[PDB]
Amino acid sequence: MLRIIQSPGKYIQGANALAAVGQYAKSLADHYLVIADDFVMKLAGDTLMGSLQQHGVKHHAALFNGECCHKEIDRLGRELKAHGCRGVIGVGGGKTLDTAKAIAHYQQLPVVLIPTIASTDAPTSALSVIYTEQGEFAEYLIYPRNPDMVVMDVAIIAKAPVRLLVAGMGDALSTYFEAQACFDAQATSMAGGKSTLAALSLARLCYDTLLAEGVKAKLAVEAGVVTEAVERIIEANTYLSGIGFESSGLAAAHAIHNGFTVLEECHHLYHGEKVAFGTLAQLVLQNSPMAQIETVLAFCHRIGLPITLAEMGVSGDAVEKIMAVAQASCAAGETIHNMPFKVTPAGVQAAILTADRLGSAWLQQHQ
Amino acid sequence: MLRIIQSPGKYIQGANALAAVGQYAKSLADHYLVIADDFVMKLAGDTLMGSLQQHGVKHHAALFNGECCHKEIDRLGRELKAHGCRGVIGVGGGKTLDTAKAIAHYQQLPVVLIPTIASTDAPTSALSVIYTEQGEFAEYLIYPRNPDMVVMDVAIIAKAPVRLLVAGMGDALSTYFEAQACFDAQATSMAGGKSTLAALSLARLCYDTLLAEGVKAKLAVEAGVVTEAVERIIEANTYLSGIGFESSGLAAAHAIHNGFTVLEECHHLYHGEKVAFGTLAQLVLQNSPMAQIETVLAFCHRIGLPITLAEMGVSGDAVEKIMAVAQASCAAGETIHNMPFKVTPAGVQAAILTADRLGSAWLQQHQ
Amino acid sequence: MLRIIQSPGKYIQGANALAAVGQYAKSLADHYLVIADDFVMKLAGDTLMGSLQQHGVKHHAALFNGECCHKEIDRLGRELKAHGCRGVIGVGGGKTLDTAKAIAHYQQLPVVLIPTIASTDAPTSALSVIYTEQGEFAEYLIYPRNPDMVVMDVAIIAKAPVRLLVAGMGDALSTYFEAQACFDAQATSMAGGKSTLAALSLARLCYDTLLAEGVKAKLAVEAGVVTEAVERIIEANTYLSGIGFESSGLAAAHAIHNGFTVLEECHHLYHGEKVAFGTLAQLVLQNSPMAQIETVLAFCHRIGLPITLAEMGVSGDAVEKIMAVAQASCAAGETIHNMPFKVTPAGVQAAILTADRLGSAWLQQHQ
Amino acid sequence: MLRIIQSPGKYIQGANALAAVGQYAKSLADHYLVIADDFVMKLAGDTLMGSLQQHGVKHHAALFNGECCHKEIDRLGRELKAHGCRGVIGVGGGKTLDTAKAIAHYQQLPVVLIPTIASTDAPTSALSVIYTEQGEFAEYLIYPRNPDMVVMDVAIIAKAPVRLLVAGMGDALSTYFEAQACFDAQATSMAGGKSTLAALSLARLCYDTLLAEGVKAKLAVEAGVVTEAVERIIEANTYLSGIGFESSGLAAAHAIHNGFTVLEECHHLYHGEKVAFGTLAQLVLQNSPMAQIETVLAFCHRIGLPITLAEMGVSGDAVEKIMAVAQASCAAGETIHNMPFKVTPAGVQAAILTADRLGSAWLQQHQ
Ligand code: NA
Ligand code: NA
Ligand code: NA
Ligand code: NA
Ligand SMILES: [Zn+2]
Ligand SMILES: [Zn+2]
Ligand SMILES: [Zn+2]
Ligand SMILES: [Zn+2]
Ligand SMILES: [Zn+2]
Ligand SMILES: [Zn+2]
Ligand SMILES: [Zn+2]
Ligand SMILES: [Zn+2]
Repeated sequence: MLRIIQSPGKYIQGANALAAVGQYAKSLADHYLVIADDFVMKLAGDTLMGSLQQHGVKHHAALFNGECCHKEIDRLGRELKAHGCRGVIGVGGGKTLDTAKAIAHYQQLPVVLIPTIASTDAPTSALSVIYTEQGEFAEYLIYPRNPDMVVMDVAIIAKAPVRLLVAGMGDALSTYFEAQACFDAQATSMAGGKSTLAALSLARLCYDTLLAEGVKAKLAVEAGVVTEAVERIIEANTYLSGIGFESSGLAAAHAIHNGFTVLEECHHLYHGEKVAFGTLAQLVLQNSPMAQIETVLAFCHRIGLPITLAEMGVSGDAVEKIMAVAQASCAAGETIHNMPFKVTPAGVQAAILTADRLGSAWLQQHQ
Repeated sequence: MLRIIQSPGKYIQGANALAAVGQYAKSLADHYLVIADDFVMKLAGDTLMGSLQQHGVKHHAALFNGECCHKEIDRLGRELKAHGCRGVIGVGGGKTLDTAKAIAHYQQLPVVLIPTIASTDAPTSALSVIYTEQGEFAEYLIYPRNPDMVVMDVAIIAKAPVRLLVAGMGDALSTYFEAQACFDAQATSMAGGKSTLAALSLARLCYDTLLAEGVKAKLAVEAGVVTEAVERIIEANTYLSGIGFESSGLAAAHAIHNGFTVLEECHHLYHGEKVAFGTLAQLVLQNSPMAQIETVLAFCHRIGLPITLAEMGVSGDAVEKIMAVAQASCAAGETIHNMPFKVTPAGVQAAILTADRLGSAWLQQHQ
Repeated sequence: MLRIIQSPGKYIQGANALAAVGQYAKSLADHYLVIADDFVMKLAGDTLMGSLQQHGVKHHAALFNGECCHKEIDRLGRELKAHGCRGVIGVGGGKTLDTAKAIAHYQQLPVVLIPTIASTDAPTSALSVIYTEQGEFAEYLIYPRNPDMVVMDVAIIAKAPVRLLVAGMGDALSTYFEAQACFDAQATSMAGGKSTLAALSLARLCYDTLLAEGVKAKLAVEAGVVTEAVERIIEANTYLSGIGFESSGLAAAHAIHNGFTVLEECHHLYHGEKVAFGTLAQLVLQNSPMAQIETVLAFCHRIGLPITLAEMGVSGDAVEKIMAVAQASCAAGETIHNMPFKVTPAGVQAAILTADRLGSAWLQQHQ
Repeated sequence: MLRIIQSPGKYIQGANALAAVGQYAKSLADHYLVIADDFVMKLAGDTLMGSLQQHGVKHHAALFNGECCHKEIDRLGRELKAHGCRGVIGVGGGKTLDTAKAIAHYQQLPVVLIPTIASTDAPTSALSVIYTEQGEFAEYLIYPRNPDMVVMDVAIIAKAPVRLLVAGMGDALSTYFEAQACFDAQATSMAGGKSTLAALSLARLCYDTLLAEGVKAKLAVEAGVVTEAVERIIEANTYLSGIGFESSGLAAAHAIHNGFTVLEECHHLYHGEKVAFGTLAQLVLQNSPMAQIETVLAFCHRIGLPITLAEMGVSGDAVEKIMAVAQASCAAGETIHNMPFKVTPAGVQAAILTADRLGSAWLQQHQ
């Protein structure tokens, strides 16, 4: 009944954006804790601190210990309080960013996120995904506000391994299908209402950008460079997908992703790789026409995303393992109930096992 | 001049429908003879009797001796009379179902049919096909009413061998072409009049569902599971095709099927396999454009239906054998005279021999 | 411990041999019952009776009623006794030939067999295979002597459908592998002893002739003509294979063939088609090297013999059905115990299921 | 200067061996601690305890907590002492087996290992591989004696996912090349001397069995069954490879495997998958001829082992990451110095980067 859209205050993207972070950060605060692991500090630290200094922004670097846990969060909280910082900057990968969101939340301060990879649509969202230590989906943890600012330095991203860009396209790939399923069901998004037209359209624009630009961008990043295609994909993997999923909705593909986290065989594939397959399984679950399945199979195969259980490490008589995936995907509270029809574990198992068969037949025709 | 459509009273389909048969059967009678062979009783007996018991429906199981013959029919009639049953349930394959229709006819009682395979469109019809003992088409035997109720448990069907689903798609495949040929000829259907718009449209919907869903359903059933595609094909093979053929019309493809029953080389292929080829031959007989022939050849090849005489077991100098097929297909009273043009044995022989050549050339291009 | 080889007295082959049958038949008797069904009498009757008349051989035609049953046998016995015939001629297919062997056995008279097809290696042997009426292997029935004379008219055979020649090559294909397995096991043949060197060498010569001549012969028979390649294959399918199997030995392939007779899905494929697949399964059972499996797969695929369960009509979850095949193939008294190692139902099931997989992978590479 | 070969006392293999474990275990002790995790107890527990009971062998089950750590080892030690057990049985995967070896070592008792998968050649060896918690190779830990007995139930193994059999073939694949390199260098094995002729020949027999039987076995295990090919591969992955590597020698491939453990991108691939690629890199390092590289590439591609960095999860500008792999592979004490020539990090980096290119070119020709 209410339609709600939420968003980070400002999203900034472009080549060498890191060198301009000080103008934008200054507008929120004149003193920041900078959370980054050591690899990221060596990569990005001199440019960032340089930018901050140049705009009269004070900064204390803090070494992040790799994991997003209450201990590290409480620790970084105390450190912040002791130097008197009035803002948090997170720089690097997902665990660094999720940690910076939490620090800023508990200290009630503004946060600037600087992803150094574009492999998931997490950065813009008022969200963190908690797993167990064994790698098994635990909970969506939801903040009451979005990050203030998200800064995407495309030059940095295009030097990161192409596999991480592909995984982000895999995560982005589900956005349209989950958003349109929710929209059809009149389901409530994580923003707390029905989807706006805006959030659905951004989600569709995500899918359409991936199809137009995904191969061109992959080729550029394999060469280590930024073209306009790369700029478009980075927007698609980050802003379009991030607003689409948070303000428009999650459904079967992410629930199926969560369900796959109960199998050890997958546990090291990247989130977006698994979500791509979960999207395929969603297509079978909702009975998408063959032309649309073909389009998705050709896209995933062309950029290197998995289209069979074997490419996810799963072989043999996986009947029981996929029934376990299916039960977990259908747990109370999971997003798969946002589909515009009733879903059961047996239906999910069917969709998975069948998607595997579709992708295996597609591989045999090679194209 | 009159348009007539007839139908079973109720058609019910879905996963685990067998477990709900008691509510629906109760509405017609509170006491049933259950006709099933031993394999089917072992497969389905506990679920069915369980359902019946749970709704206060009384039941006597009777072991079916495999064949639909007057002896078995008269026998099962006497047995029914002796326990006082007020309804018949047929469960299993075609011969079991055809037997239950006859028992219910002679005893004038309501009948519930529970097909455990979806390999022909017989179940809904007021009809049985009589062969000789040598396997040669004898007659259409026509009842004055349709079965009261037809129950399709999709979970059971999806565990049956994929070859039986394919054969049902083969039988369903002819439905549109025969119905539209009859419609064009203003021919009289087995329902006794000209076709309604309804029966023709269901027949077209049959063809269109096969093209959209046939491969997807085949893949799911190869995995042993039910998806929405499987639900659609089962409806297509059963209800759409059954109403289409009975109330819209048969024409060349089924007459050609009947004609093939004079050759020993074919006699063990499934009905729908032969009907698929008979459909191809119908396309040549009525001079369908090449694009439509291509579509059908690609469909049959993609799901595993025969497109040449050699795939039907026929080789060598089959000139004389196909002339025998052609004479038999053109016998007085056969459905091939429902074509909107004059058909002769020589024309039928021509269409068969030519269809074989089309399918052999298609195989050489592989696609 | 004893080595024994047995043989028909004389085997005669060549184009238009039917027209010379009188010289050879005269040497055994001057008066024959001629057993042939009506189709065969119309095809071959005038040439045969012509030949017999021309050499002063008396003859009474008797119409064979299609089946090899004690009734028909006892009947034809009485008829023979009443005209005073001193010899039997069988002309046509396997059931006609098996009937003539029995008539000659019970009446203790000489028999001339004239096969009009070369689709099995039965004709030369002191044997008949009894099935049930449901098509299920019953028993080997063994006579105490071989037919006196076997006459192969190659012109007649080359006008018969190519599929029957292929099926005979399929039956012949097993001969070497079964003979060499028996030889290795020191197993006793149906001739009652260990194999001679002669019977084993004929069996090997069978395999080697099929590989050299099989495609060339198939091409000629597709054109309806006799070349030297066709003459060689007919000898291979008839004399080489017949002596090889009777005097050298049967083993897994024929036991597996027998086991497949418990499935309805196969029951109409020709004997040699099934035996070809049973040969493949034997290769897996005895762990033949991949190069030898490849050779056989390429031969069967090149001439049109089945290399998968699906080409034998078997699909879906055939785990239980193949366990039934395997149990039946291992029954007490079956030939599979002639293998040079211990065989169990589980091993046979394994070999079958694995052979199917080999042949399916071969089909995917097309070659 | 001394040649030394060591071995488990007895290696036993075959279908349903688990049901015969009691006769063999009884010969070493009449009372065992049985170490198995819960999944394995549910799978194998009733058969094993059944066998033990039937031969008068006493047994206390102990639940293994998944990890091979001193804590779990010391714990299981105390438990053993308290019930008075005179032997240890390990049943399941590598961590369970490595734990049972340690328990038996510290308690100085006999040990029976029952692997339920054939994915590495660890079981027969007097060895455990210690990693860090971050998954990074730590040390070879060496016991002074081999396990007393190793029991391979082939029926159990053939029901395990095919991917685990493939990974064991990947581990086995390196055995010949590392053994022959050591032999050539006159390097000292983990058994403490120069290689015997016996250990080298078993290693070669390993390679030759993989090439003859690997595809056939893979096909059988995909069907869930045991053929002779599967029996041969299980021997190859377990006994042949285990003696080959321990008593003949490790060299570049396993050192390169260890070096890859410093990258997160690989950390979840199975040991044998990584070792297969490390074998390829060894081929380039020692300049194997192209025909031998082709043979290995075709084998790995045909069974599903990785032949490029991308199939190991590594993409982009991996120059620095592969230099890190190369440094770690060349650490003091690593097995790569067993090569018959001087190896440097730069040479290893070269071999890796070049192997990737070979495998990528091979993929482009598809074959
Ligand atoms: Na998404
Ligand atoms: Na129809
Ligand atoms: Na034979
Ligand atoms: Na090894
Ligand atoms: Zn500060
Ligand atoms: Zn995601
Ligand atoms: Zn009753
Ligand atoms: Zn039909
Ligand atoms: Zn006579
Ligand atoms: Zn035979
Ligand atoms: Zn104890
Ligand atoms: Zn290893």
